[PDB]
Amino acid sequence: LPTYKLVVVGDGGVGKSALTIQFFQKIFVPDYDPTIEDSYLKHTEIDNQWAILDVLDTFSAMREQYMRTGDGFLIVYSVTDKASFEHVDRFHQLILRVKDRESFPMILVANKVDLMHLRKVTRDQGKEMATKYNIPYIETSAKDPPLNVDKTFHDLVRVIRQQ
Ligand SMILES: Nc1nc2c(ncn2[C@@H]2O[C@H](COP(=O)(O)OP(=O)(O)NP(=O)(O)O)[C@@H](O)[C@H]2O)c(=O)[nH]1
Ligand SMILES: [Mg+2]
Repeated sequence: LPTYKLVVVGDGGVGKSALTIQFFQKIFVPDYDPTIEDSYLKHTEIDNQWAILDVLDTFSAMREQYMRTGDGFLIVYSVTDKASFEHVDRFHQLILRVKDRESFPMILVANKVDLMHLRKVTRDQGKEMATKYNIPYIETSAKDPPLNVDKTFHDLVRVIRQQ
């Protein structure tokens, strides 16, 4: 029974926590930022193959353990936060250095696309960035009813399996 350690990274406020709690617990709780580090563990079936998903919602010995051991990374920015998108490169570079690899399983996640009037990063900008890194691109909303939240996590597992 394979365990996949997934790591969610990105700037403050982009929705790492909201995405994770939506995926594991199927709720959206506005302006909830966890008091303590919460680990996430669940059995789920992806393309008929069962897996344990072990997720870190990112000093911390825990963080750096997951950065080192992680099987795949979600790199999240918010479409309403241009800086968060500009900072994606820091996260991409950080991950490749820690894994000492030229590529590693990862998905670029453009979150908060429900806030349409506030969108500062276009679909095509996002897609062009993902292309530059040769990684998948997906748009999400953690807000109910959620968009692409299961697909995002399941797709990362698919990337890991198909490497
Ligand atoms: N409308 C909308 N709000 C969202 C979405 N995702 C997160 N939010 C909201 O944005 C705020 C910040 O989200 P949060 O999940 O805590 O972000 P974070 O990346 O975990 N922040 P941190 O790095 O500081 O832990 C919260 O108020 C949350 O409800 C989304 O898809 N749509
Ligand atoms: Mg958080």
